[PDB]
Amino acid sequence: ESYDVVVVGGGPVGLATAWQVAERGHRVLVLERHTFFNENGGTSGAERHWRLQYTQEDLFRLTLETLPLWRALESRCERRLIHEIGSLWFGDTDVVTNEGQISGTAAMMDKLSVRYEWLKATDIERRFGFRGLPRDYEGFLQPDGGTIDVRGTLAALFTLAQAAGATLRAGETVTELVPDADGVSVTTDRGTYRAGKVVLACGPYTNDLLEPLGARLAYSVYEMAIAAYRQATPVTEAPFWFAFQQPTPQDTNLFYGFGHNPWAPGEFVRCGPDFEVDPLDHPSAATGVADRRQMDRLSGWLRDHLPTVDPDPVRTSTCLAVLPTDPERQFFLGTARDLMTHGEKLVVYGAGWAFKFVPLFGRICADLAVEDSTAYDISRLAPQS
Ligand SMILES: *Cc1cc2c(cc1C)nc1c(=O)[nH]c(=O)nc-1n2C[C@H](O)[C@H](O)[C@H](O)COP(=O)(O)OP(=O)(O)OC[C@H]1O[C@@H](n2cnc3c(N)ncnc32)[C@H](O)[C@@H]1O
Ligand SMILES: O=C(O)c1ccccn1
Ligand code: NA
Repeated sequence: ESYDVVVVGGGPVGLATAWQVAERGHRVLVLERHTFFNENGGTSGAERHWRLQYTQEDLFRLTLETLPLWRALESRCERRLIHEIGSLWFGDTDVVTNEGQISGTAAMMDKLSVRYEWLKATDIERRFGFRGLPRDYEGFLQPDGGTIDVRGTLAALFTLAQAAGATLRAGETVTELVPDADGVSVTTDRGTYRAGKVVLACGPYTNDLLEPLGARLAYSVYEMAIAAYRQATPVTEAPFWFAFQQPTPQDTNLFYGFGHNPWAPGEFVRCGPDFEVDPLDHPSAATGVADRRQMDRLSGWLRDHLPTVDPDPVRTSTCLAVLPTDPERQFFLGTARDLMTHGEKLVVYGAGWAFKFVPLFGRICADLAVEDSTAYDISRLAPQS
């Protein structure tokens, strides 16, 4: 068979891309090795954080440009997907993390006229229920950030893509890509295809298809523990939070919580460590069982520092984080033009904290696949070998 665009991967980025390509009238196929809506990749769990604020100006401009794309998606599917519970960042204000740097981000919020409330340790403890914070911990609340309904977003994208004519095929694994001057040959475990262009939206598996073409992107894959905790004390404010700390010799020493869940039964909140440790050689090494040390660290930090939750988790899971190895890079998004001959026929989304960007990155991957250019400024994000 032949298509204008073949999308490898049916996670949120692949689905958003297919929606955008199909609604523009092009023939698109999505190939997903497992099932749509699976929780074995980078998109597990119910919640992700929406935030405006970024340490990097170009990415901050992109969140501001993505907000209307979320509102458009919400209107198309008749479901609110972002719930503005707040974005709370606190801790050591100078440490640089994969989340950003507090001090630099506050200066960027000042620059871009984005509102926030600055908080001292006593204010954080009083308002949000944290305890035992070091006296020099400080940060801010950005009240327009909040929580994204992951499963609602996926269902919306699936529905929109299919309604627009995309072919969504699960249980099929892409095993080889060979771009040439005339298009791209796609081989799977079930057959072969020709494509005008291919979009790689395959999460941690990107390098499997790039390495036979002589390319490899510099990302690391981490099997991160996520766990659900019962809210023990009712609270007035329950934002997303992220604790910025200096690393320890053993781990990155960062913790977060997705905050109040406005659509779910009960009163459970998800928290996790954000640890850049024990990168997987290959995603096939994932166990799908929350790492014991990560869980001891997470529950132990919550036990002391967020006693509004019961620190004995009611459920645990994993999620695969895919992050640039270079801390100066946040995302890989672009074509493979610089990576291989005929690489412009491969559009790649390759690493980062991207759920907040799903409507944007789908639109950009569609732009690159069908119009060979995008209006958005993503120069810095271009793929890195
Ligand atoms: C894991 C994680 C991520 C995360 C986060 C916290 C954790 C612990 N918090 C975030 C947040 O608060 N805000 C945010 O903006 N992002 C956050 N993230 C990141 C986000 O979850 C991921 O960036 C995003 O969900 C990734 O989506 P993407 O569509 O890129 O990737 P995926 O869900 O892994 O899907 C890829 C699919 O491809 C299929 N696959 C893989 N190989 C093949 C081949 N060869 N053939 C066919 N299909 C293939 C996979 O099965 C998968 O479904
Ligand atoms: O992008 C974010 O804001 C994010 C990423 C990882 C963990 C929590 N939040
Ligand atoms: Na509830």
